[PDB]
This record gives sequence, C-alpha cells and structure tokens, in this order.
Amino acid sequence: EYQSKRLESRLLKETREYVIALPEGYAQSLEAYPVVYLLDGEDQFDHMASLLQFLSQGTMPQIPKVIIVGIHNTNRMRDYTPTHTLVLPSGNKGNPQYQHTGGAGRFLDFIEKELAPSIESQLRTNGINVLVGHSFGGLVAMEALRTDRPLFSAYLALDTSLWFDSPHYLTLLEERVVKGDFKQKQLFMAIANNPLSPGFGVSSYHKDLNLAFADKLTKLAPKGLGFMAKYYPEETHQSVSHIGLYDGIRHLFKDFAIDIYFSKQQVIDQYGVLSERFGHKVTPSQQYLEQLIQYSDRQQLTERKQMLEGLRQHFA
Amino acid sequence: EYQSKRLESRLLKETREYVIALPEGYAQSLEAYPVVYLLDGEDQFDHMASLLQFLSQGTMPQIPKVIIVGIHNTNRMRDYTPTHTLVLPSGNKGNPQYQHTGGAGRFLDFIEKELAPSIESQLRTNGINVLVGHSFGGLVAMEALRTDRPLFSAYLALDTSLWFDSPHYLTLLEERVVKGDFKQKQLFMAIANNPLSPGFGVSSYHKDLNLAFADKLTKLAPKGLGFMAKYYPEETHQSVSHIGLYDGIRHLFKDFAIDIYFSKQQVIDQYGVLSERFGHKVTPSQQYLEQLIQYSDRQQLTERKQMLEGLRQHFA
Ligand SMILES: [Cl-]
Ligand SMILES: [Cl-]
Repeated sequence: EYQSKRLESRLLKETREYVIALPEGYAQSLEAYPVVYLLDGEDQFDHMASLLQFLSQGTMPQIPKVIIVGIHNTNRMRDYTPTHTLVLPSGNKGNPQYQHTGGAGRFLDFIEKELAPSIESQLRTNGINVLVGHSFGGLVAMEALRTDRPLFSAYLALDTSLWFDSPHYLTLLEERVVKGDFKQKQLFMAIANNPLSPGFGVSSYHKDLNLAFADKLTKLAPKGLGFMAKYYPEETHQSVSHIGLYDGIRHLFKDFAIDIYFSKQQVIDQYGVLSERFGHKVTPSQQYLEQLIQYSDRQQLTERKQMLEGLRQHFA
Repeated sequence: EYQSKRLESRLLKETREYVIALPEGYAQSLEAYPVVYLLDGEDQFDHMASLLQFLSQGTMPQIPKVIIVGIHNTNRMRDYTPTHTLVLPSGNKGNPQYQHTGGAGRFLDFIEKELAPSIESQLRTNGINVLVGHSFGGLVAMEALRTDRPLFSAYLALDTSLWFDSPHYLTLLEERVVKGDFKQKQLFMAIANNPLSPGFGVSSYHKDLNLAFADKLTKLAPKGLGFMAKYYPEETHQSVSHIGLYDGIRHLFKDFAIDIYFSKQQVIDQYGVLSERFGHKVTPSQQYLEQLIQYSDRQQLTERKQMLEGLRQHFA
C-alpha cells in the first residue's frame, strides 16, 4: 500500500516522481520512523518494499517499522553516475546515453534539498535515513559517502558498478577511504558472482573490483565507518538486489532487538550504543515496546512486564 | 499483478477464494508452466509471489517461470489439520476453533477434485505441481505426502506445526517414512528457531519436533524421496516463510539451469535426470531457450546458438 507522488525539481529542472510506503500502525500514534530510500524505484520497489514490510511485521519483527520511499528514474545515466565518460573500461564507446553521465552530485542535491525536506515535512521521521542502491544505484550510495552527505547514516550498496569510469572513479573512492574519519556512517556491500562485466563480455572484472575494494576497506578500517560485506557465489548481478537487501537490512538493525529472555538498564545502554553508531539519537520504537508489554501482560511474564513499562516511560 | 478468483466448493459446501499470478510472457506463446500452490494466501501470497516472480525475471533467471496459485482460508483450523483434537500438547484445551480440527483430508480433496482441475482447464500447466505450506499449512504438505496424493511432486514445508496433536499425528508421519517407497517425491523442510512453542510458552518443543523428524528422514533415507532440510537459527516461526521459500524453491530448481560456457546431449541427459526425479516429463522452458539462443545470437557465440537451436527443435 503506497502513495504515488510528484515533486517539481527546480535543481534538476523536471518533474520527479516517487512512491511512499507508510509502516503499518503509522496513523495510530505520533511515533516517528526511519526512512529507507530506495533507488531504481520503477524496477526495485515492489520486491524490496514487500520484503521490508514482511521483515517488520508480526510479534517478533526482525527490523523496525520504516517509511519506504522509492525514487523513480528519468535520466538514469545522468543521475546515477558520479563522473563523466563516453567509454567502457575496454576503451570502447558506451551506449549513446553515456553523453549524459556525471550528474550523481546534482541528483543527490535533489534528494537532500528537495525530496527529503518534503518527506520530512509530510511525515514524522526520526532522523535515521538509509540509502539502498543496486548496480549504478550503488555508485549513488558510494558517491554520497564519498561526498560526506549529512542525510544518510547508512548505505546498502548492492553489487555496485565500480567498473564505471574505472580506474578514475574508483581511485577517488579509495582516496576517500584512506582519508577516513567518517561522521558515524555505515556501509554494507553485497557482492555477486556475475559471469559478465560490461565492455568485457565473459569476465570477472566487475566482481574483482568489488572484492578488492571491500578487502581494502576492511584492511584500512577507516575510523567512524561501520562496514560489512557479503559475497554471494550463487547470485548474479541482477538477482542479488533481493538477498543483498535481506542480509544488509537485517544486519543494520540486528542490535535493535530486545530479547525478553534482560533488564531496563541493559536496554537503555544498548540504545546508547546504537545512538553513537548512527550518530543520531536512537530510541526503541514505541509500537515494539507495546507489543513486548502485551506479550508480557497477556502472558503474566514477571517483573519484565513492569521493566518494559518503565522503559516505555523512560523514552516517553 | 494477479487475477482474483472464486470457486463454489461442492465438497467444502462454501465459496472458496483464490488468486493467480501468471508468469511474464504467459500470453506470448503456447508454453505450459509448473504450478506453485501457496497456502495461507491471504497473508503469504504477496511477499511469496513477488519473490517468485523476482527469482525468474531477467536474462539469467534463478528459477523458471511458474503459475502461482494463492489459496485463501475460510476455516484454517478445520482445513489445515490432519487429525482432530481439542487440546494443545500440554493437555490444556485449545481455543474453541479446535472443535473443527481434522479436515485436512477434505481440503486436499478440494484441491484435487475441484481447484486444480479448474486451474488446469483455464491455464496451460505442464504437470509439475508444487505445494508450499508454512506453519499449520506445513501440515497440509505433510498429509499430502503422507496420503500419497498424486497431484503434487514437490513440497515445501516451512516450519511445520508438527506439535499439533503430538505425539499422535507425528507418529502417523513417521510410520509413513519407515514404509517409504515414495513415488519420486520431493520434500524441503525449513526449520526456524522460535523461542515459543504453542501451549508451552518459552520452549523449543516445536523446533525440536522439526529437527528430530528431519534427522529421522535423513538417517532413514526412504526410497523415492529427494529430501533436504535447512535450519535457520536467526529466524522465527513467522519470519522463516520468506527465506524458507527463497532457499527451498532455489534448491528445487537448481539443476534446471543450462550454462552455455556443454552440448545438445548434455541438456537432453540433464532433463532426463530431472524427469526421473520429478516422476514426470520435464523439458527446458521454451522462453529460457529463446533467451539463451538470442544471447548467443547477439554475442556471435559459436554454434552454441546452433546447439541451442538444435535443443530447441528436439523438444518441439
Ligand atoms: Cl562523513
Ligand atoms: Cl508416494
């Protein structure tokens, strides 16, 4: 269940369409939620949104409730590439739409100055914003991190097209990593085993770039960046967007869970750690605490019911 | 994008609702597809159907195209329970809808005698039918296998509620396993790590029933049954429906992929093995072959195009 919306971009000089999925229970309180921005909305929103909602529903949600925003494309080669090139890594000319490359900076300015402000004005957001980009969308994610964009706390880069304008762009990326000292950011990379690489046909060049880059991040361990990568040998470039999101989003929010099987102070301290990791206050979801109190209340479960009440009162 | 359907069940003496998702390209050829029947359609169809369609789209599909049938419930405790009992495993009374338990036989009859014939008279189906049951729906899968229902060749049992009417029902299942000699059947079990077991509270009783039955199937190795189980320690009883189908359906269709990087006969033999495994004729998807020939055709690929075209003719 989504809303279909439009925004006139004065920056990009065109109409921009997007889709919003509100979390179940949204209308029933003043709870503010995180926002997961999804690139390639037209292609990826349906399967990604349905997964995100499945993971957050039930009595034992695996991730918290989130607002989902799917961003639709107009000129993808312009908006998703951070640098300009007319050629593939082979030196051979890319398709005619390569003439438009190099506008990721401007597209990001649309997200931060036009889209996000509009979203945050319309809905109750909690200051935690996630960006999910697959393929070229991954370069938007890498470029947001590279340019120290303040909006996003966490990035999921699913089989990023790092081969694009390589070695030039990749070199800029590496140099940001070496400089390090990130503003409490998080990065997750899903790496697939695609047998092809654009410009080369049957080759592992695309894959090898991702694996080498992930290895360098791990080896350099820049300060202020939570990083994790997963290699999927049985996935392809396109098929990895679903499982990559699965594992990346579950990883991102794994420590938000409160296992009722434990004390009030343990929960406060755990959310303190999450607040410092995200670089923004993070408090347990009001809905989530109400369920726990219901699972306790309904099941006569210990002082736990009462620990959960005070804990609800703490963050009130 | 589904089709909302209705069938007057003479057997069940009620109106039965269901949803159909046709594979992409359906209207474009005379190709016949397998049918994946999903139980608990009201709650599970949306995320399962989006995953299934996602896994079979693109130039390197992970599973073949299928017809997805989601079956909605009316009286779930009546239709999803193979035996009748008014009590939980603890001996305490179940909720008042326990009085209707034991109708899984008739609900399966509904599928074979009314629903499947109706689907098959309306759509181009290829003889390969798969049943996906989660929780209590997992018990329907078990009973279909237990009572040798001829319609289905493969079953996905996702965190089966084996605790229901235990130890009685479970013993009936075990008796069937020992008797073995299945008629080229397939069973996949997903086993989650839920901290609760109905009627027991915090208890691994439900999980233990699953793990021990899987161990029994593995050790006993009944003739004529391809079996595999996967345990998910980071999943709950409800959350495992998704990743359980993900891995289950991928495992079922794993050997259907043709890597053209190989001979006409290698695929003939490959499909001979699949046919013997499903106990029914299995042939490469017409769309899939056409995808392979056009890639080959595009990439000036040897007489691989010719080999594939050779394959194309053999199965015509
Ligand atoms: Cl930063
Ligand atoms: Cl049999």
